[PDB]
Formats: sequence, structure tokens, C-alpha cells
Amino acid sequence: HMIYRTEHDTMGEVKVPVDKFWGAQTERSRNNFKIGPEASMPHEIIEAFAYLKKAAAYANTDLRVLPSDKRDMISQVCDEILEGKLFDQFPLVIWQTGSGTQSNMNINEVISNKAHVNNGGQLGEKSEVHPNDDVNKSQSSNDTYPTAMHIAAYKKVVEHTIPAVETLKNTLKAKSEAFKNIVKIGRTHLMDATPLTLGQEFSGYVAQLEFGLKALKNTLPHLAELALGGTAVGTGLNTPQGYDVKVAEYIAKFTGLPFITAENKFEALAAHDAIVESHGALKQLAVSLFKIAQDIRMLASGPRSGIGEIHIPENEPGSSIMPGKVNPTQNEAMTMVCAQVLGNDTTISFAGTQGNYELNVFKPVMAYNFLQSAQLIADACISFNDHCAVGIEPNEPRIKELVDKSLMLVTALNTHIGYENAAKIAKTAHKNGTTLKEEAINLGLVTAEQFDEWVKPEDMVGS
Amino acid sequence: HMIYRTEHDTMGEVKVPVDKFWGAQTERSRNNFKIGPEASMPHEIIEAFAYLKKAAAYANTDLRVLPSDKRDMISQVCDEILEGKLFDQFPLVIWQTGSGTQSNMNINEVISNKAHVNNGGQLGEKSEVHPNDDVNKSQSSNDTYPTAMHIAAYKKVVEHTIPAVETLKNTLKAKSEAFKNIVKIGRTHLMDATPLTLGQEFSGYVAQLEFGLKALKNTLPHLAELALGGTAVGTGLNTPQGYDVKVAEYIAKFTGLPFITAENKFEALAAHDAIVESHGALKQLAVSLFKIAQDIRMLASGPRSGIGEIHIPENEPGSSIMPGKVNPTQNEAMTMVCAQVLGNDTTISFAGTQGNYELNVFKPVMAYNFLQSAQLIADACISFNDHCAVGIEPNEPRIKELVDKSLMLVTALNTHIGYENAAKIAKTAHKNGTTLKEEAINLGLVTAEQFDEWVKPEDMVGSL
Amino acid sequence: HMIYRTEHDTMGEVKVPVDKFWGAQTERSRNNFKIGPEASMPHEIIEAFAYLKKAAAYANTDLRVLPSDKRDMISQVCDEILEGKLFDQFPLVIWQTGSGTQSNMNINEVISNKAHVNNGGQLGEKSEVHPNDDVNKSQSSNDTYPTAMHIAAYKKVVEHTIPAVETLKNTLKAKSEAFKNIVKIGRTHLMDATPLTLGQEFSGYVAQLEFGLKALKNTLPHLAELALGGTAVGTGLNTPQGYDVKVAEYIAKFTGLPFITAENKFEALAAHDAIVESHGALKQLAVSLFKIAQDIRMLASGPRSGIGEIHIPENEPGSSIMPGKVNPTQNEAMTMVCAQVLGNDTTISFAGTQGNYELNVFKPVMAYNFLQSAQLIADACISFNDHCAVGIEPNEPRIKELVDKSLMLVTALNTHIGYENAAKIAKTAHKNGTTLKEEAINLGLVTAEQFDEWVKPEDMVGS
Amino acid sequence: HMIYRTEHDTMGEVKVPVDKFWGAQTERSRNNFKIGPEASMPHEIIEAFAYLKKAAAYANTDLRVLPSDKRDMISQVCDEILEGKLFDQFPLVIWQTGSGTQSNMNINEVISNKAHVNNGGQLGEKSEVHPNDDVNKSQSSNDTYPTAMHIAAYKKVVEHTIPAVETLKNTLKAKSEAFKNIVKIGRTHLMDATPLTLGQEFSGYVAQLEFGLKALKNTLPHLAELALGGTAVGTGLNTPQGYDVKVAEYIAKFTGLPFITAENKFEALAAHDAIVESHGALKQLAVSLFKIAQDIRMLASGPRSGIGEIHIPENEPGSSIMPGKVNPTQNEAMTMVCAQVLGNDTTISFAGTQGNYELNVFKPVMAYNFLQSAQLIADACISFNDHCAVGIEPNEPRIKELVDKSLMLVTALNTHIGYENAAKIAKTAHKNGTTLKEEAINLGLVTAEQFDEWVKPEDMVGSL
Repeated sequence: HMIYRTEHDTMGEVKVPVDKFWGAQTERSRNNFKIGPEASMPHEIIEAFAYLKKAAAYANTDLRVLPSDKRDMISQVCDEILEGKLFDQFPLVIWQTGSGTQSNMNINEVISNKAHVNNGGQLGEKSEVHPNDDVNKSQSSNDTYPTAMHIAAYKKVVEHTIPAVETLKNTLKAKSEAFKNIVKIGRTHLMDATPLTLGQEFSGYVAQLEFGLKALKNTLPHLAELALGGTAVGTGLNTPQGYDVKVAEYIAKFTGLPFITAENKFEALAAHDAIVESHGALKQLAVSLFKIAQDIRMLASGPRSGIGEIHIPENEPGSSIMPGKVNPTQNEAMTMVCAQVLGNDTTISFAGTQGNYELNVFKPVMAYNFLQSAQLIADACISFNDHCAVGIEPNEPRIKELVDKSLMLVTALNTHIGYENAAKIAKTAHKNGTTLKEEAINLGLVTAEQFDEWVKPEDMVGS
Repeated sequence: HMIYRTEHDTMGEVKVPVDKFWGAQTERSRNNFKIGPEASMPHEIIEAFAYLKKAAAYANTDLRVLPSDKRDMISQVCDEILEGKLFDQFPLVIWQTGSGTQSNMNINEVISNKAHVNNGGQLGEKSEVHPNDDVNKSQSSNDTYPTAMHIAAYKKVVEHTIPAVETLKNTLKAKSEAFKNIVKIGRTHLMDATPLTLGQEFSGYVAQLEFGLKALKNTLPHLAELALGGTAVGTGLNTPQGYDVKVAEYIAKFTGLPFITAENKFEALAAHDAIVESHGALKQLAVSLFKIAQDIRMLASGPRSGIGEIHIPENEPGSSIMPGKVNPTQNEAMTMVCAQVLGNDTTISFAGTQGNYELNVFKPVMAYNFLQSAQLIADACISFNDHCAVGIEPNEPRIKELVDKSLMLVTALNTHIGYENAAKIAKTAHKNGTTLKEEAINLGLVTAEQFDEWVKPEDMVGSL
Repeated sequence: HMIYRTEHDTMGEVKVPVDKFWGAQTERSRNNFKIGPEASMPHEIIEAFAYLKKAAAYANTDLRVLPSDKRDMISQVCDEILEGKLFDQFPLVIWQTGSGTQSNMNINEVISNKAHVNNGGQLGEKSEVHPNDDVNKSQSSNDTYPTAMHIAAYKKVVEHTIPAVETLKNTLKAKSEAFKNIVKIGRTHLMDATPLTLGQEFSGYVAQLEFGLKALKNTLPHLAELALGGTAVGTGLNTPQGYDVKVAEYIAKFTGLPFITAENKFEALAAHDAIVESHGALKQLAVSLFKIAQDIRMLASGPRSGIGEIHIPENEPGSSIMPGKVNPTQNEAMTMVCAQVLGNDTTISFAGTQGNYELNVFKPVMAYNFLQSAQLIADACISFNDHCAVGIEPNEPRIKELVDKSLMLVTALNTHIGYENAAKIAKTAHKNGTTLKEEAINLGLVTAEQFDEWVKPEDMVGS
Repeated sequence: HMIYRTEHDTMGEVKVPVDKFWGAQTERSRNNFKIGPEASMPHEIIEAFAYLKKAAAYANTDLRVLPSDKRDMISQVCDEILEGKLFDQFPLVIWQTGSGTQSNMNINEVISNKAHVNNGGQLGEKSEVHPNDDVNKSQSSNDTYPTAMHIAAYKKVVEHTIPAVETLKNTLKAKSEAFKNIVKIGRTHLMDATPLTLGQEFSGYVAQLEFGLKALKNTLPHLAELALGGTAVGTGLNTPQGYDVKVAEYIAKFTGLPFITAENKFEALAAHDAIVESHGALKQLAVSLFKIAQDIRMLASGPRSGIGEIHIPENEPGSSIMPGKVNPTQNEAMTMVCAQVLGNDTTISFAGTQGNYELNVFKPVMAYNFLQSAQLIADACISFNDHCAVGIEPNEPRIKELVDKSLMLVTALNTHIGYENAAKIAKTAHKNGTTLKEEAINLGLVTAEQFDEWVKPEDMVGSL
């Protein structure tokens, strides 16, 4: 069934699927890089290329190096890509050249061929829009791919990751306020400790997410800087005067995000330290999220022979062999995502060290890892919020049982009956399996009413 | 346009797309874990589940707890899955429950419903093969997902990763032999050193891959052990006597690989140390491959601004105004894959620490990272071999130019004038921009005839 | 020779070296944690404990829970520790409890016993200053160790790491300015590329360090927050009202650094996300420094059969067997330090995920890794600056040779003689081993004088 | 107060502290690499250099290139170093040249000068044993430092790490046997599951350590290969015929460990893949040890707010007002050590990728991280064994309380009433806060006598 057209270059003929909008160079690149599943370059990178190619055409026309009719042809195809209509025209993998050259050429060819069809021609004829001379005007593969990487990274963080974390933080803050008067037993070293409120414990999670949000936002100004206009080595050779600033202005306009031209194009090509910087903040959030998810599943564990202090939503059967068992599966998905982010940080950091001279040629692996972390954190925070956090409720009788049976409240008695008598009560309760109150009364040291007045858990959760 | 049928599990009713062969539990997971791209659980895991479900049915029939007609129904659908016909029936993500329960239930439901249709029934009616009582007989998610992970991991390593590395090693060995008489300049600390042959340098790469292959093969016996038969917590509750050994024998038969039952089912459920062990060896290979690929692009650097001791193939047309351009495409793809494997090792090691009590619930992320490393190493080694290594050739004039002018050829004068005198010659040439021979004569330390007789790079590539 | 005194607790007698100022609890802790070399807890942590113990005594006296005479006794020993006089009194390892409990008790015992000697008593007699009741008043091991960790971390970064990076950045900036007119050949993919100046290449390194400095400084406000006053679980039980704010004020005064009380004490005890945040910025600097050091040793490689574009200081013989060889050993030390920092980041991130409930009990390993990275980056930047960067000089003849022999300048001819003639010149030069100028002249396409006018490398390093 | 003598190398004159036995090159390094704490190069590396310098002298004398009287002078100082008498003569840091050249020169200079004093001369005079011509005869830094790294690494693993892990494994095995009849509740996903014995749970830990020991031992043959004899670039230039084999034999004799000469000297200089390989196995052990230590503190959590199924020893006095306090001191030390090993693996893997051409110049950082992991695992396993594992005891009343309460004991009714009816019972008790038996009677699904006869935890810890 597969029908081909025949294209030609200095390697000879090359068959291209007859209906596909890529060209000879993209087709050869499929075979040169058969590494992992086809088409693995992230769609967000292709979308970002559409933004920057449109902006380059607009800047080039303003600066009188590209005719406006060709700008319009290019821009129309870019809009189609941005609308999600052409993803099946991008068959190339992440694991291509480290400059992402083949993906740059893939969008140049697709824009060229689709423009020809939009102009009324037949796919496979020579286009009015030349892939290199027109679509790639004033550009290099070297400066286009890192621009796409930053556009995609910034957009994912600001439009997906941050909103998702913010929503989860808001839920945990509302829960913290709802739980502010529920006194529970602390655990340090996993061992019995002095009291705090369930709201205080949840307030820690809120504060962790607030700090992670601040830290991630701190990284945005460096990520906003774009390499476009540095061309092959950073000097801007082959760009019209002012192109750097103008093309960044168009990118900022079309994306609605505050992109600027990079202050130092050599730094922008030879390294991807902004990706290292921003990914470190994603990893900081993953570190906090792991701990939050871990605590919540421990607090919900049981329902009889674990901790059992909270209830969480029960969304699906947990087991076919153990009937009625339900597991904290949203917490599990979150902790697995966090494990992924920590390893993505290893990869990004390694790749970030490995630039040589004028160019870091690890760009696709850095982009792929960054976008994966940003996306998975966003998606897991949405899922965990909607399917776990919004439904957390206290098990007030279990919490109260733990408080009443604890030996750790005994020090409330020291100022009233002295250290030695307090210790005698705790030692007797421990030996007998009884409560502090039972032994305070039955040793004749404190009346029931005086004990209730002196040992108030709600008075033990502040200075 | 979406039409649903109504199904149920022990928790309630669930609307399931009318034409899909999964059931209530798969549909819940599909909707409850919208995390990353759709349907991301690796197809290798689904295929491995098909092998183990077929084996479990065969073992259950032999041990007289499942009728053979139901075995045949189950086995038929497993065959369809293995033939690649039913991947649209597996919509679940990696980022699900950490035991992989939901993918276990996905295959149980698909086998049950497709068997009913194969039997002449209507999709949605009660099946002759119950998903839990028949397809999951003698099993838990807790022992099935680890079993699928090991089957998939072992098969990827033995059928893909090892053959690809072996082929690349063979090419580098043939190149080493072809280059055994070409004397080049060593570089240590990036600085000019003493001679070695290009074949000797390439023989190092060969040895590195041979050691990595041995180290990876050393990890196979632990990876061959299967959890299947441990059921919920490791005790084998609800298995027929002898099921653990028999089901492993059927898995070994159907896969053609030497799987055995795990000696300790608690170790097999509560941790995935075999994945840590085997991935460490994949990472060892990636460390060596990075260095090999890095050296080859450095040796090829050019045409004029660098080293230029070797030529590498061109895989793209190039341009007429850029003659002699060098495009180290495969070196870049390989080094990026290696960077990926390093971080996959961090993830696997982290997840491997995190088992609690009777179960590690990081199983899908461990399986996904392992399979990715094994696949990308295999594919990158094939591509690097075919599009780079087989075509490496020496630039003999450039090699000779760079060896003949190394100042550290003065090491050859150590035996005649002492290491201190030789240092003064090399230090003087470096300061004056002159040659070794001219300064040795200027210093009155060596004559011209003595210099030509004593300084021969071809005599410096072996022992005394 | 070893003479002991005999102390006593409920485990029985314990021999303590007769002249040492620690007590029974520290002595037992030596044996309980024989893990790695003795005394490995960083001296900076001990110094930080001295600051916080002095501040706690001052706050406690102001708030009328500790007599001023005992404050003075405690403060005097703290001053001795800060003067570096008592490090031999701290024998405990990093690998103790994860709350650092044993090091807290070690300073409490040393302060107690040294105060007694300062008061005119004999070491081994009962002290006027009780280790727990006085030196540990209003405190827990749980809130003291993380306070010491932040004090030590912040001080190391601001007093050592940042100044060292700043100095190196300044040197590289001066070199960039000095080299601004030296045109050299770019390298992308390790392969010949279009020109840039040596000053432009060095300006990339400067920009990388400037961004890393900004990123590290962004992490300081979270690191300035101190846990002290949270006590065992975060509630501040057993502190006088206002102690949290007052003790942070004293710490800020005594250290001269802008410490504040943590806004959320649960976040401050249950996690060490500020250490993750700040270490990610140290790792970002290490990623940049690796690339900078790698480029510099590649550019200096040879001196005959490598790159050879720069000279670096030659500080020592590189080899005994190869006479006169000198190696870029400062670059090697730097790259090894950077490798260390990347693994320290793995450890800190792992430990940061592992808090449970009210307390993260991975505090010493996080503190040790953080201080090691901050110290090694500082020391390597000083050494690399003084013994390499200040002495970098261009090899102008070698740089010029590479420019004159490059095929990459041929595109300067396109607008003057056309693509086809330019390509003919490049193809002929490549085939013959000659220069572009030689073939332009000898093909009769360009005169020598016209070639020099049209192909000016200094005009090819901007837009 | 500081008095110096004047020395020189091929680069110029150097002032050396008058009473120190090092020379000009050590003094340059001491002053040029003020990075981290003073004198940080591991003493195990210095000791390993003493073994290899003694072996080189013995091999050189046998092969007729060094007189036996000079061999004896060198060997005597090597013995003094091995006895621990000269560590004050080694002031250099890890963070020096990446080949470790400066530490090689440090031992050459110290041997030379101490031999002269041993011969009756004055420190600072010309020695009978030349540091380069005699002590470094047939050697380079490029082959000596990797040799020292392997000697030190292998000795630490076999003489410290393996014995410590083996002892801990034996203790856990004895505990598993002692606990084989104590039925406890399994936990999966942290949730109450079906029973297993406490001995079964501990047997998982034993199996994990056994696999880690096997994996570590599998890495020993690569680690046994020594670079010595490759000299500057791997060719063996300037070695006598047969020196590589003979010097390895002397190293094996003097250390008592089964070292051999490396099969490929280029692989042995340009990469440290054996360190990557062996460290991955140390990291595998650390991954298992983390999980074991984590479980033990979770099982001990208490006295009243947690699980409390086991007792662990107390190692500190405690306080009268805090009876029953549990202090999981060794679990914290162990888990922190394990966190350290994970990051050491990142560093070693990164450095292992970074060799260029004939030499990897990340040798000291690789050696330092490897030795730290091997040492800390050994010490932590000794401490954890002696101060925690040997004293673990069951809390049998608490264990029984927690198993009798598990709703997943309802799994035992599956064979009688079906998985769906059993689910309703457990779901009802969970909703109502009642017991399984009470709801099963209320639902009319099981009688009281049938429940007592059918539900027995002790019958659920094996197969059908």
C-alpha cells in the first residue's frame, strides 16, 4: 500500500512517503537515527520551532531581507503547526545530532512543502518557499534548537507545572486550616514524640511547596533569555542589524511570555546552564512532593494494623487476591514521578558539563528530560490533588486514642508534682500497659479533675 | 459519539467504551492516572504478561486446578497479544499504582473478554474465562508484575543489547587489527606524549566493551529468577504444590530463555535488586561507550582546526561550499544516550531503596527506566556501528605529521643522555619554537647522526 | 600512658580521657558510632553550634529563664570554641544519629566542663553549669543541629564560595577584555566553524559565572531561616514567649549574617529543602566551572600536536618518564572537584526526600556534603585563579595560522563573486591542501588585494 | 621558626622544610593545591604505593636492571611505610593532578631520602637511591597510580567490606531461624495484608545480602588486573621483558591477594571501568542495606504511636521520665551511609566517562570515593550488627494483636464464599469499624463456628 515520491540529492534518489510534507533530508534522517521509538522528539519542541520560525520570518521582513509574501506563507504553516494539525509530519527521534539539526531541517521542509500546497501546488513539486534560503533565513541549527528548548521549557513551567503545584498547595493550605484544632502525637525518628496539631503538620507541606514555587520562579529570568540571533557560533554573523532584539520581541508577542534576547550569545550556545538551574528547582519540588506523598500514605496506612490517623479517597480495588483492600495509589504515582525527576536531574547535570568550545551538543537530551520532569510534575500534582488531597479527612477517634495513650505528655506534670513523681507515673504506665491518667489517679498522685486541668494537649502545641 | 457499556467491580459500576476489550478496573485506571502520554506502559511489559499468563494457565492445568479448555482459551489470547494484535486494548500508563496491579488486571480483563468473543459470544456478556478466578488463578499482582519486568528485561538484554554491543566490539576489533602498524602520538592530560599504534589505541576500546559484556552477563543469573508463585506477600498462599517450579519451567519454554523460580520470594517482592544489579552493568557499558564515542570525534576533529587523525563516514549530502566538513552525528547520538543511562541509574537506585515491608511499590518506574536503557544502548550501538565505526579510516599523512613533531619523542634520548638533559632539550624547543633535533645540536648534547639513529617512533611502541 | 577519669551513668562506669572536656555521653557515642575516621563531624558545624549556644544563653537570660552569671560562663566557652582553641574536644563522626544528637550533647558537655575549669574548679568535678538544664535550656537536639547546619552553610557560601567565584569571574572578564580583538576559529561539534574573538569566547565563561552567582544568591533567603525555637516537633513547646525571634537576632548579631527565624518550624525540621535549593546552585556553578576548565585545557593542549591557541602557567613537572612535559594540573583539580559536587548533589537530593513525619533524620550527611561542595568550590576557584587563569595568554601566531588556513571564511566571498565561484575556491583549496587566498588568486578569480579587502576576519565577528 | 633546605627539579629550585623527607616535587604540589583539608590523599593509597614500589624493586632486580643492594634500601622504606611510621611525610591532597603523579613522586622522594638516612647520610644530601632512576625505574605515574588504586580498593573490599557484610548476613540468618514460627501481618503498599512469619520477612533481608555479596565478588576479577607495566601510554616502553607479569606476581605475594597483570594496558590507563563495575556492586549493597535498616526502624516504631512488632537494643542511658523510648541510632547511621554511597556512585560514573585518549585524569577522585564507600559500608555493617541486629527481639503480644486485627485475613474465606462475598465483609467492617467475624455473621455469609474453623493465620504462611 505504501506509495512514495522520489526526491533527489547528492546521495542519489530517496523515496519519501507520497503524502508526507517532510522532504529528502528528514527522510534520510529517519534511517540515520533509528534509536528508540519513532517520532520521539517532544511535540512541545516542534510547537516551539513553529513560534520561532514565524517570529524569524516577521523579523526578517521588517528588516527587509525576506519579502512579506513569503513571510505570510511561512507564518500560515506555523499557525497550522501551533493548532496541532501537523504532528504526523515530524518523525524524528530525540537521539539525533546534539544540535537538533535534523529537527530544524524537518520544520523547514514541512513549512516549505505545506506552503506550496497552500499556494495551490501539488506536494512534491518545487516550492515557492525554499527550506534553507527562506525558512532558515538569518538562522543556524545551532541557535534555533536552544531557542525552541527555552520556549518549550518556559511555557511548560508557567502554563502547566506552576499552576498545578499552586492548586495542590492551596488544597493543602485549606486542609491545614480545617485541621488547626486537631491535636495529634508527633513522630520523630519514627518514634513517639510530643504533640502538634494535624493542621501544623500539614502547614509544613504548604510551606515546602511555597518555597519550591519561589525557587522555581527565581529561575525564570535566565530561562527567558533566547539564543536566537547568535547563529553558528554566537557572533550573529548573517543576521541583519537588530534582528536579535526584534525576533525576541516577536517570540514574546506570539507566545504571550516575557522572552528576551540572551545578553551573551556564547553562554547561550556553549552551555545550557538555564536548563540546569530551572531543573534544579523542579527537582527541589520533587524532593518536597516525595516527602509529602510519603507522609500522607503513612498517615493513612492500615486500616487496622498501621497508623490510621487520616482517611484518603478510595478510588479503585487494590488487589484481586485480597478482597476489599484499597491502596494509596495516587501517592504511589507521585513518588514514582519524583524518583524519575531525580534521575532526570543527573542526566541534565551531566549533559550540562559537556559543552565544548562554541557549542553544547547535548541539546535534545536536555530538552527531553526537562520537559518530561515539568510535565510529569504538573500531571501528578493535578491527579494527586483531585484524587487524594481534596478528600483527606481526619480519623478523629484514632488520633485521640493515640494522644490519650501516649507516654509523651507526662512532662506537663513536672511543674505541678515534680520530675520524680511525673517519672513514677510514666514508668508505672509503661510497665502496666495503662495510661498516664490511670496511673496518676491510682498512685494517689493526681485527681482525675486536676489531671485534666494540668494535662491539656491543646495547650502543648505552642510556646 | 462515545458509547459505553456498564460494568462493575467490587467497588461499584463503571462505564466502559463499548468496543474495548478491557473492563471496569482498566477503565478506572485509565481515567484516574492521567499522567504523561497515554498508554505509556511499555509494550515489552504487556508481551511479558502474555508469556506469564500463558505459563500460569499451563501450570494450573497440569496441577489440576484449571480445565484444559480454559487453558486453551487463555493461551489463544496470549498468542494474539504476542503477535502484536491487541495493543489498542492496553491504555494504561507507567505512572499508575506502584505494584503494577492495574496492568495485571488489564491483561486479565482483555484475555477474559477476547476469549468470550473468540468463543462466539458478545463483548460485554459474562465470559467463560473469569478474569480473576481463571486468568489470575494462583496469582497476585505482587508476583506477576515483577515476573513481567524480569521477562522483559532479560529478553531485551539477551536478544538486543548484548548482540548490538558484541557486533560493535567486533568492528572495533577488526579496525584495531587493520591499524596495528600505524604509529601515532599518544596524548595524556591532552598533552603530547610518546607513540602508540592506532591499533593499540583501538584495542583499548575493544577491551572496554569485552569487560562490560562480561559484567552484564554476570548479572543474568539474578535476573533469571522469577517472583511468580510468591503471591500476595511471598508465602505462596493460594498456589498448588509445585506451582512455582512448574510455572517457571513453562515461562522458560515459551520464551526460550533460562528463567528459574526465585529462591526467596520475599526478596523477589520487597525489592528489585536484580534490576539495580543489571542496570549497573548497562551503566558500566554506557560509561565506556561515552569515552569511546568521545575519543572518536576528537580524533576526527577537523578538517583543519583540530586533530584530524581519522576520517569518519558522512551520512548526509553536505554542501558544495563546505568541502571536507566532518559531521560526528553518531558520536552525538551515542553520547546523549549514555547521558540518559547515567540518570536512569540514579532513578533505579533511588526506587530500589524504597521498598517497605513485603512489597516494593516502585515497580513500573524501575521497569520503564531499565527497558529504556537496554533499548537505547542496543539501538545506538547498531547505529554507531553501521553509520560510523565500520567506516573509520586513518589519515596516515596527518598521523605521521603529528607524531614526528612531538617533543616527547625526546624520551627516546633518556637512555643516552639522561632524563635531565632530555628535559633541557624539550624545554628549549618549546621556549624557542624550534625542533628537538636543532636544540639538541645547539646544546651540544647530541649530534645530527646520533639523533637520527636514536630517535625512531616505530621502535617506541613496545617493551625494551 | 593513657590516664582516665571515671564517670558514671545508668550504663555503669565509663572511662573518659582524664584531660578531655567531653563527658560520659560523648565517650559512649565514640564507641556507638565507630564509622569512618574519628572526629569527622565538620569543624564548621562545631563553630556554628558555638554561635547558637551563645545566642540561646543570651536569649534565655533576656527572657529571665537563665541567670546572667551562667550565660557568661557559657558564652566564654563558646568564644573559646569560635577562636579555634577546642577542636580536639569533638571526637564524634558524621555518621551518628540523623538528628546530630550526639554532637549537640558533645558541645553541651564541653561547655559545662570547660566552664567549671574556667570558674576555678578541677576537670572531672561537678560543674556549676549543667549540660542539659543550662546549656541546652529551651532547646532540643532536633532544632539545634539544623540551626548549626544553616549557620555553617550560609557562612561558607557568603564568606568563601561567593568571593572565590567572584574573583575568578573578574580575572576571566579582564582576560576577555584583553583578548577582544584577537580573532580565532570557532569549533562546533569539535569541528571547524566560523570565527569569533578569543575575548568573545572568554566572555561566555564570564556570563556563566555571573548567572551561577545570581542563582546561588537567590537561594540565600531560604537558607537564612533558622529552625531554632521549634524544639522537638516544631511547636516551640518549652521555649519562653518570643525566644524564636530573639535567639535569631542574637545569632545574626554574633555571626554578622542576616539570619531570621524560620516562618514555618515544621518545614524547618521535617525537611532540608533549603540545603537542596542552595546545593543545586552550587552544582550549577560546578557544571559551568567544569566546562570552563575543560575548554581552557583543550585550548592549551599540545604544545605541538594539539590545539595550542593559548599558553597557561606551567607550575610543576608533569612527568618523570617524559622529560619537560607540563600538564594543565589546575584544570584537572577543578574538574575533579566538579565531579565530586555532582555526586554530592545526588546524596543531598536523596536524603532530602527521606524525612518522615516531624523530623528529617539525615541531617549530618546533608550538612557534610553541602559544606564539602561549598569549600572545595571555593578552594578550587582560588587555586585555579591564582595558578592558571591570571596567567592565560594567547598564542597569537598559532591562532592566526588557524584562521588563515581555515576553509570556513570562504562565505565572505559570496556577495562579491557568487556562491559557485566561492565553492570552487573552497573545493580546490581542500583538494590541494592550500589556503582560500592561494586558490582565489591562482584560479584567477580574485586578486590578492581584493581578497584582503573582502575577507577580513575582524569583520566576521558580528551582525 | 620554619627552616628550609634548597632542592631542585627540572623546573627550578624549591625550598623544602628542612626536617621533611619529601623533595622538590612534593613541596610544589603541597603549595600549589591548597584544596580541601591538608594531606587528604587516602593512607590506603600511600600503603598501596609502598607495596607496588617494593614489588617493582624486586622485579627490577630479578630482571637484572636494579642492583639488589638498592632493592633492599627501597624495600626497607616501603616496610616502614606499611608499618605506619611515615604518614607525616605525605602532605598531598586528593585534588591534585588528575593522574596522581604528585603522590607517585611523593613516595619516590620519601623512599630516596629516608633510604639515604637509613644508610647513614644526612637528609638533604644526594641519595644512594635516585627517586626517578631507581625508585621509579621501569614505571610511570600513569601506571603506578591506577595500580595503587586497585590494590587499595581490592584490599578494602576483601579484608573489610565483605567480612562485615557476611557477619551481618549471618546474624540476620540466625534471627530468621529463631523467628520462623512467629506469625505476623504482612504489609503491602503500607496497608494490612495477609500473614507471613517474622522469620520469612527476615529471610528476605538475608537473601538480599547474599545476592549483593555474589554481585560484588563477580567484580573482583576485573579489579584484580593491574596497570603496572603499561608505563606512559600503555605500550610498556622502558620496561624489561617480562616485567609486567613479574611485578604483578610480587604484588600478589606481598599483599597476599590474587592480583594479575592487566590484559590490555590501554584499557587500564584510559579508563577505570573496574572501579565503576565494583562500585556499582557496593551501591547495590547500599540499596539493600537501606531497605533493611528502614524496615527494622519501622518495625520497631514505638513504644505506642507506631508498629512496635520488634524491640531493638538501647545503646545510651536514656532518662527516667522517658520509659520505653526507642532510639534507632544504628538505623540512622546506616541509612545516611547508604545515601552517601548513592552519590559516590554518581561521582565515580561521571569521572569514569571522562578519560581522553591514552589517560583518564580523574584517578584520585575515583579512588577516594571508592575507598570511602567500601570503608563506610564495612564500618556501618559492623556497628549495625553489634549495636542493633544481634539484639533484635520480637514483641509477640503486639505481633499477635496486629495479625488478629487484619481485615485481609478475609482472604481465607475466598475458597468458601468467593472473592466478591469476602470483599463485602471486609468492606462492611471497614465502614462500620467492626470485626470481620461480626459482619460475616450480620451479612448471613458465615456462621460463628465456620469463621473460627476457617480463619487461622498460622495456616496462611505457605502453599495449598
